[PDB]
Amino acid sequence: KVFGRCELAAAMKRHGLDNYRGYSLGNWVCAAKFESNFNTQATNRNTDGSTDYGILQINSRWWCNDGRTPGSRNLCNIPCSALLSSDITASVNCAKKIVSDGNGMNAWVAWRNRCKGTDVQAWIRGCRL
Repeated sequence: KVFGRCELAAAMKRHGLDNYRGYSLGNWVCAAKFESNFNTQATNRNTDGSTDYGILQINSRWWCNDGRTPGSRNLCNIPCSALLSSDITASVNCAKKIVSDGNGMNAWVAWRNRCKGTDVQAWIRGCRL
């Protein structure tokens, strides 16, 4: 599924991400934009043998089981395939754990490079939330 911008913002707000750990909704929409371009099916294989899955590009070394990543630890207790769903619930629930893991949103490389320190409120422009 490819979400519209405001569509995703409303879904993220429904799932409690607005101001979660002090990160405004715009931060989360910006992260998704540059991690996956709002595509739930996005996947990216890393050189280290892990893969990043779904709308928030969650990594298979630590967070989900894809059964092909050496030394993996499945800390969200889900198959990585669950992160490729149309429903963002599993991704959001796992993202709440990640953002609490001692690095804030710096866990998402694209957020750090393209969102951090910017006017992220622009990402919810036009949205009726």
